[PDB]
Order: sequence, then C-alpha cells, then structure tokens
Amino acid sequence: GRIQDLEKYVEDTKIDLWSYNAELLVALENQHTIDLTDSEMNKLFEKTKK
Amino acid sequence: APRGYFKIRSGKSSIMRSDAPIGKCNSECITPNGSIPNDKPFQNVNRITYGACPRYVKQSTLKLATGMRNVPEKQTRGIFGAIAGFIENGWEGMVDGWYGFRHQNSEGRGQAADLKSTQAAIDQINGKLNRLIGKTNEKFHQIEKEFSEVEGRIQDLEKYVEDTKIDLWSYNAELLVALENQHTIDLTDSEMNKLFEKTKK
Amino acid sequence: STATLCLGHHAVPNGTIVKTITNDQIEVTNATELVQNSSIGEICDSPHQILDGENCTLIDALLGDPQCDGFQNKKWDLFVERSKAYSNCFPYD
Amino acid sequence: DIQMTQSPSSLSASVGDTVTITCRASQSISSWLAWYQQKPGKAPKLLIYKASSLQGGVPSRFSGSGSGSDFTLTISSLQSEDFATYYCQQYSGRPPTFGQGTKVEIKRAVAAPSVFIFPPSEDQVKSGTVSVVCLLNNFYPREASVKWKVDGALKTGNSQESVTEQDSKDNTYSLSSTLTLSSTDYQSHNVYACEVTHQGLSSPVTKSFNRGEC
Amino acid sequence: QVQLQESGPGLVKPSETLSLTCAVSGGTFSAYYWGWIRQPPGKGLEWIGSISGGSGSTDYSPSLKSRATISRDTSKNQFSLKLTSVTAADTAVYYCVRKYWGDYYANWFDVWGPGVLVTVSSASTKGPSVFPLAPCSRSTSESTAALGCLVKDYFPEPVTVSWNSGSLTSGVHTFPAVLQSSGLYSLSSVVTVPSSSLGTQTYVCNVNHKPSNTKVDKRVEIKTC
Ligand SMILES: *[C@@H]1O[C@H](CO)[C@@H](O[C@@H]2O[C@H](CO)[C@@H](O[C@@H]3O[C@H](CO)[C@@H](O)[C@H](O)[C@@H]3O)[C@H](O)[C@H]2NC(C)=O)[C@H](O)[C@H]1NC(C)=O
Ligand SMILES: *[C@@H]1O[C@H](CO)[C@@H](O[C@@H]2O[C@H](CO)[C@@H](O[C@@H]3O[C@H](CO)[C@@H](O)[C@H](O)[C@@H]3O)[C@H](O)[C@H]2NC(C)=O)[C@H](O)[C@H]1NC(C)=O
Ligand SMILES: *[C@@H]1O[C@H](CO)[C@@H](O[C@@H]2O[C@H](CO)[C@@H](O)[C@H](O)[C@H]2NC(C)=O)[C@H](O)[C@H]1NC(C)=O
Ligand SMILES: *[C@@H]1O[C@H](CO)[C@@H](O)[C@H](O)[C@H]1NC(C)=O
Repeated sequence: GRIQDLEKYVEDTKIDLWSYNAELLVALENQHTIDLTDSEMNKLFEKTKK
Repeated sequence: APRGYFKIRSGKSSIMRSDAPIGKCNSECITPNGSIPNDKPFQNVNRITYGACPRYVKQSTLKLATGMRNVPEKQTRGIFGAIAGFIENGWEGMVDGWYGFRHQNSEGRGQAADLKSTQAAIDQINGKLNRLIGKTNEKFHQIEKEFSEVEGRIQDLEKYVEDTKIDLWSYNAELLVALENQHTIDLTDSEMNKLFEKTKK
Repeated sequence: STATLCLGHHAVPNGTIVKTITNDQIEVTNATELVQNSSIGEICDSPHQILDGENCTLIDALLGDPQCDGFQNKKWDLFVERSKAYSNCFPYD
Repeated sequence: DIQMTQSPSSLSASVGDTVTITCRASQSISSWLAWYQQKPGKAPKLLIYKASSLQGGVPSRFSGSGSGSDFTLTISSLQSEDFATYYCQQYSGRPPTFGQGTKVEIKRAVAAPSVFIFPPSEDQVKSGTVSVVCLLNNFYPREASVKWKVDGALKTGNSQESVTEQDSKDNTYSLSSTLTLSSTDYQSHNVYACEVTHQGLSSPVTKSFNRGEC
Repeated sequence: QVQLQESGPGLVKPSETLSLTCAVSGGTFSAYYWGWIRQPPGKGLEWIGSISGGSGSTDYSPSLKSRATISRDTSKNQFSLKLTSVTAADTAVYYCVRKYWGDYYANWFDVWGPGVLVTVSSASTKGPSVFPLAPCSRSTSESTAALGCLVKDYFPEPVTVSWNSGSLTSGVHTFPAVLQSSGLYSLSSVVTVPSSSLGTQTYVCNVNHKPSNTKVDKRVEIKTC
C-alpha cells in the first residue's frame, strides 16, 4: 500500500529529473562542440586574413 | 462477512479531492481548480495533477522571447541620409518580415523586405516553440499532496518529497527558460550578422 | 551623386521584458507565456471518464451507503470526492 | 494612367461557399497589387498585398494569387461577416490606381418582408409637409417593390426610396420610400394606402387607414 | 497599436480652403510616412499624396498637386491637409492612412482613419428638424413595432441619431440620408421594438448634429386629432 506507493513516486521522480537533465546536458555539449569546431575554423580563417 | 469478492484491475485510475462541478469540454489535464489546456509546458495551478499535466512550478510567470532585441528609437529626427540604419539603432515601422533593406539612391529613399533570411529566422523559432510546446508527460497515480490530518513521520517525508520535486523543477525550468532566451537572441542577431556578412562579402 | 545602402532590423512600438542569463531584463519584440495560470473552473469530460461522489467518499462508495449507492458496479478513469461528503449510515475506522 | 479592371463586377453566393474576384490591369504589373475590405458606412480595412502574401489579422480563408495581369482574390468560405466592396489597388506604377469595387452579397435567408407604413405626426401636419413612407423589414432579393395609391390617384414615383444595405443579421434589405407632399396637396384626399409588390411572392398587401384615424 | 482620429468641419463654403487634421495614437510619428485618400460615396476612391512623417519631404497626386497641400507636426503628433479652390464635386469622405517608408513599395494604406464626411456647403448651414413617428396598428409586426424619428430640414449632412443614448441596438436601422425636392436633406433612423412594449414606454430618439452641436432627446408620443 501507502509506503510502496511513495517509493514508486520517488523512483519516477528521479528517472524523470535525470532523463530531462541528461537530455539537456547532451544537447548543450553538442552545440558547444559544433560552436568550438567552426569557431576554430573562423580562428584559422582570421589568422590567414590577419 | 464479505458478501463476495471485489474484482481488482490495474489501471491509470486514481483519486482526487476537489469541489469543482462536472462539465462538458475537451481537455485532458484535470486539477482541483479545474480543467486547463495541457498545451504550454508549465503551470502553477496545483501540485496535484492528473493525466498529461504540464510540470508544476512555484513561479508566477516565466516569459519566453519569440523575437529579436527591441530597440525603440524614439529620438528627434536628425534628417540623416536614408535612416542611418544600424544593427544597434532600431528600425520602427517594418511590418513585413523581421529583416529588411533600406536604401538611399539617386531616385529617392526606399525599403524592401527579405523573405529568405527571415523565413529561416521564424523557422528556427517555430521549432523551439514545438520542442517546448505540446510535449508532455502523463502521470496517472501520484501520492496525496495535501494532508487534512498529521499522522506523523510518513506524512512528513512525502511533504519533503513534494517540496524536493517542486524546488528542483522550479530552478530547472528557470534555467531552461533563460538558456533558450539567450539562444534565440543570439540566433536572431547572428543571422543579422550572417546577412550583414553576406552583403559585405 | 553617390549611392548609400544601409542595413538594419525591425522593431515594435510596444515590447515586453524577458529574463535571460546575460541580462536579467531585456526588451524584445514579441513575447509569449510558458505558464498557464488560469483554469476554466470545472472538471470537464472529454476525453477521460469522470465520476462524482457528490456526497460519498470512495471508501463509503466501496462499502455500501444506501444514499448515493449508485456507484455500485461503476467504472472510472478518475474518481473525485467532494469535501461535503461524510459517513451517514454507520461509523467505521 | 493605368486603369484597374475588376471582375466579376457583381457577385453573390451562400454560406460556406467559395467565390473568386479577379483583377485586371492595363499593363501587366509584376506582383504589385493590394486588396481591401470596405464595410459599408465604415472605414475600409486592408485585406491583402504584394500578390497576396499571407498577412496577420486577416484569417487564412482570404487568399489570392498574382501572375502579371492575372490577379484573383478568393473567399474560401463565405460568412455573413464577408459582405463588402472589394478593391484591387496597384502600387507598381505611380500615381496609384484602384479597383472599381464589387458589391458582394450573400445569396441566403430569403424571407417574407414586414410592411410598415408611417403616419403623419402632428408636428408633420403643422410642418405643412406630409411624408408618407413605408418600411419593408426583411427581404433577401430586392424583388419587393413599393407603390402608393391614395383613394383618388396613383402617387407612386413621387416617393424618395431609401433602402438599407445588407445587415450583420441578414444579407437582406430594408426599404423606406419617402413620399413627401404639401399639407394642401395631401389634405385633398381621404383614404391612404401602402401597397407592396414582392416579386419573390407576387402577393401585394395593401395597408390602409381612413380619414379620422390619428 | 496604431489608431487615428480624423477631425475637421464637415461643411465648407464653395471655392474655399479645406482644413483637416488627423490624430495618431501609439507608435512614433517620426518613423513612418502618411498620406490622405479621397472617396465620394459609391464611386472610385483616390490617393491624394504623402509626406515624410520624419522629415517633411512630400508628394501629391498630379491632379490635386497644385490644389492639395498636406502638412505634418512633430510637436503635436498631428498632420494636416490644406486644399484650395474646392469644387462642388469634391464633396466626399476623407481618410488619414499609414504608408510605407519606401517611396516605391507595397503594403500601402496598412491602417486607415475612422472616416470623416466632408460636404461642401452649397446651401446655408441649418439645424436638424427632429420629426417623431408614432407606431400604429399598421406599423407593428406580430413580434415588433416601428418607432420612427425623422431628421428633416437639416443642412448640412450628416446627422447621427442615438436611441436611448445607445441603450438599445437590436433592430436599430439608420436609413440613409435623402435629398428631397425641397433641396434639403433628411432621413429616419428606424427602431424595431417588440409589440409587447406598445403603449407602455415613451422611447427617446436623440439627435447628434455634431457641427451644429444639437442634442434633441425628443420623445415620440401618440396624439389624437
Ligand atoms: C486553487 O485552489 C487551491 C485550493 O485547493 C489554492 O491553493 C491554496 O490552498 C489553500 C488551502 O489548502 C488556500 O487557503 C489557505 O490555507 C492555509 C492553510 O493551508 C491558511 O494558512 C491560509 O489562511 C489560507 O486560508 C490558499 O489560499 C490557496 N492559495 C495559495 C496561493 O496559497 C490555489 O491557489 C487555487 N489556484 C488558483 C487561484 O489558481
Ligand atoms: C448530497 O448532499 C447534500 C448535502 O448533504 C444533500 O442536500 C440536502 O439533502 C436533504 C435531503 O437529503 C434536503 O432536504 C430537502 O429540503 C428541501 C428544502 O430545502 C425540501 O424541499 C425537500 O423535501 C427535502 O426535505 C436538504 O435541503 C439538502 N440541502 C440543501 C440543498 O440545502 C443532497 O440531498 C445529497 N444528495 C442525495 C442524498 O441525493
Ligand atoms: C507573436 O508570436 C506568437 C507565437 O506564440 C503568435 O501567437 C499566436 O497566437 C496564439 C496566441 O498569441 C498562440 O497560442 C500561438 O502559439 C500563435 N500561433 C501559432 C499557431 O503560431 C503571434 O502571432 C505573434 N504576435 C505578433 C502580432 O507578432
Ligand atoms: C506600451 O504600453 C504601455 C502600457 O499601456 C504604455 O505605458 C507605454 O507607454 C507603451 N509604449 C509605447 C511606445 O506605446
């Protein structure tokens, strides 16, 4: 009954939070890498032109 | 004596305590304050929810930007050539599109809107809407979230569990919002910069 | 004479403040909402099955109170209780 | 300079009907045209522009296409909120030039008209002029006609007709035709009548009050 | 957002100057261009001319280029048209409109003025003659009655009638203005009121002859000869 009901809550709480949390982490880094790569392209680009 | 056996099934079924009447409408999420659209990603109506109810938070309002940075330019006219248009100085009066070209030629002074860049602008904004709009989680049986009596220790811990979740989500949402706002403002003016570069290049 | 081309972006006579990470306050053209703070103000049917005690707790309904006993052999998606409900036939703990 | 032709010059259809209004030009202008909605007795509002690029504030049902000389507005679904005089305007060349204006109505709600003759008030008798007007409350096709036959003669044609345009309630008319006389000329006769010839029904109803009724 | 209020005398002596002003509300006057547009009732309408709402650099329709003179003010958020040597035909309704900044562009007349009638004062200006019209047996439908209020002998046009100061609106039909053989203008604003209310309430038709500044909350009552 009641006790079990609350751990099921606790479980789902954690998984949901982590799932979204991980989802953001992933997406933020992907952007960061793509930024860093093309920025270094831009940096090399500038080095030549400068 | 039991006069028989109650047949038990397992389902999405739950209980809820409220004093709002039964009505006729189409909406899934159902709260003690009543039925709301499940459309936007957050609400602050109640901890207690049922169905595809957007995550509960503590905040009153967390406004999300859908356009570029507004620079109202209400100054005395300087009679400058064309309009002295700038990325910094704003351009009031351009209903068509989000980006436009203002030219000062021999013939006179005129404007023309772009469709290409602005379509890509709005497009990326529209995605950002959809990735944050209409998406939902369904929750079918929570534990009780209000307590008429204090039984003690057990009750104390789910009050903890509740506050834990709301606090975490509240901060979590607060960041999500702020990060996207920045992203949009970045993307808008970056596309301005990209169009700027295209011309100059 | 000599021609001048000059670039720029649109704005709105009336905008709205938005909270960011760069600047806690900024003015942009078109804002929206991410928090639905308002209700219709009633439990509305479609698409889920509803059932209102209207004077009987779920325990009271599961047990049999002669008044408001219609809930016998009745199924639901979400059962609701009224705060005006009570035991009025025989007490129990 | 550059004449703007509008076609069809008149049109009607019922609820939930698609209609097309075509605009022509003297010289083919490359997608530089504007359409306008004019509620009768109200300030005309902008409908579309630039070969009908979609615009906010104008619901999706209003659409068009531009092809040099071939320009058409389409009402996708006809609502009562859509009766007006629609104008195609060219900004390709200066000076600007306008659509002729098409009186579009809804072909719906044919109804039996209600007949309302108007008495000479006492101020009217004292005024020295008697205006005898007659109101037909609700007739969709304008088939309804007005006539005046006093006991002596036929006083039809001496009436100044005033018909209300189509309403938000109904795409129907209301006509009051003002037959004004002098008191000397009006007094001469005895029996006064409003007669109504509705070609939709072809049944004239004559409404009379005799001398003495006040 | 952007709204406009058109102002001016709806009457003017023949072969005289026309002076009109229109208001702005919201936005900044410096940031757009503005024009005027002419329409006599039930005919084609016409673009008059535009000005730099920012600077004051202007244009006019060639036909009215010499006749029409448009202006602005940065100070009061306003702008004017001055028309000289007016014709009897020039009698129309006018508008103030928002135009695009570009000298050549699309999306012209995005927003329009409320519309102010301008009638040349061919005859002497005069007060409205408010003629009540009693409902009879022969002017009452099964469900409705025909209360009338004629504004006759009024010059010039228009005259706008309020019913109970606009308390009732259902089935209130302002019949268009009429040129009688008198050479004088007139109209009724008929009101349809349910037949159940007959002989009970003494209704009021209220005259708003704005240029004459006349208010006539004249009642309609049955009298016997
Ligand atoms: C929708 O209704 C709920 C109630 O079911 C609102 O939430 C809050 O609920 C409490 C009752 O649990 C309200 O009353 C207060 O109770 C506390 C003790 O718990 C007492 O100290 C106070 O004096 C008060 O009587 C409370 O007013 C109410 N609101 C808030 C903001 O706390 C909920 O706010 C409603 N949602 C709306 C208006 O959107
Ligand atoms: C659900 O709960 C409510 C509240 O307990 C019940 O309402 C009350 O019920 C009694 C009858 O059980 C009503 O008595 C009646 O009074 C009216 C006059 O008010 C009279 O005309 C009738 O002959 C009858 O004696 C009582 O008034 C009523 N309370 C109200 C409306 O103020 C309700 O009946 C319950 N539902 C059931 C058992 O069907
Ligand atoms: C501002 O952008 C919003 C985007 O949300 C537009 O609002 C639309 O209409 C309603 C209510 O505002 C929203 O629920 C929708 O999300 C929007 N429509 C769709 C389906 O995209 C609004 O058009 C914009 N405002 C202006 C005039 O710039
Ligand atoms: C925008 O709207 C607010 C609230 O009505 C008002 O105070 C402010 O002056 C407006 N700003 C502009 C530029 O219209």
